[PDB]
Amino acid sequence: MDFYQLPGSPPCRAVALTAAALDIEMNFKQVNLMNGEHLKPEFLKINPQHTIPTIDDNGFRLWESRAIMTYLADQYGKNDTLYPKDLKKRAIVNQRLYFDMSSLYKSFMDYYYPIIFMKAVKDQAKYENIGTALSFLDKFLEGENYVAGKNMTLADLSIVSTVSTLEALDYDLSKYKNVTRWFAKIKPEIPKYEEYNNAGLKMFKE
Amino acid sequence: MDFYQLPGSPPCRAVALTAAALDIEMNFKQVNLMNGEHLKPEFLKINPQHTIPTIDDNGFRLWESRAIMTYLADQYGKNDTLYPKDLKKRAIVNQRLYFDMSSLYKSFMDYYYPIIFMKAVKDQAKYENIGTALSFLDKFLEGENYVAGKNMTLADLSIVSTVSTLEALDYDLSKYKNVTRWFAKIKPEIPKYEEYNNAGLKMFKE
Repeated sequence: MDFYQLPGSPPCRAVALTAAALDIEMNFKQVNLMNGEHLKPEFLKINPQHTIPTIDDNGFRLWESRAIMTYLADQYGKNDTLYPKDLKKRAIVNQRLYFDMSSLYKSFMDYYYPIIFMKAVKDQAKYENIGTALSFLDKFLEGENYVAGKNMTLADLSIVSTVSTLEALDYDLSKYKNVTRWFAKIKPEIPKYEEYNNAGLKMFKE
Repeated sequence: MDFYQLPGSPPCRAVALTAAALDIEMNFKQVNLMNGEHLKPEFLKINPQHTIPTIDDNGFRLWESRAIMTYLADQYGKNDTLYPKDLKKRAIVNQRLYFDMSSLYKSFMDYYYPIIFMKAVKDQAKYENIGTALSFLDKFLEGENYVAGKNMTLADLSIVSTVSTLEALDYDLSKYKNVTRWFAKIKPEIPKYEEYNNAGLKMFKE
């Protein structure tokens, strides 16, 4: 399996953490210079034509991180708990994955992408949208050990890829007491969290 | 099964079309006056506390239209084709569902919600985002009968709930030749399309 990725990208780290939690080896490919000038057409035809992350699983090309995550869980997961077969439990994981995309990651990108990439001036309205998303996450976690069920699921892995980036960027999570409790308890439970998520945060800590 | 819905809402119609395609009866509930003054607390406690659509399936509460759709397909679908069990085919349906949410429906709402609801002035930048999303959809449909596989799937039903709304609002689809071909061929194949989608477009045609 080839894994086209950027180490700092939260969705890439979400997929990397999923592969680690499933004990899946992937051949990591770095898509840094894929937009640089003078790359051969033969090299361009191998590049993912859509978004990063993309996997190539024996010819099966798949983009969209959360679709990759549920594909890996079912195709390669030994047990149930990361993406339960039970339809009600699975539905809640799916629900939380849509929330992760449309609220949490969206708010992260809306605020930090203009700043980090374009060196733009902070948008206070977009900044508050992070807190709005985090307030929803905090409510999901009230009285819960995990974000979408009684065990760690794919939704924990996808959400942690963004929440850990927020903390790496000095966003204070303390007032989201359930988010803080969950984030502290989840990191030691995530296989190879340091290798496949924390290490890729370095660009943000800088 | 109770179905908390608004007839004009594309995500509500996507769920309604899914239930029809699966031959699922639902008890439709209209959430019109749920924000009106002087509704009893006993009535408010039954109201969905999150977003519309919401189903209540024998006590199991589920919001997020695309999570509802995949839940209904697996829990109540007699056959495979609407949401194939095959993991690669299922992954592509899931991928297209995320696209539907994050590009197609997002672009529809960004442009039409301020206009329709707040009577706001048109945003030309947001208008062009619809064409951008439709251009991606048109590419997915190149050489294809359906948006996410060799048969009609949940992704066709979710996407048609927004594409049909665009046409009802006099958005011209002709230049998206694959979207136009797909839209024309899909409507006669969708069970009870008239009852559960076309009828709810009336507010937009007006």
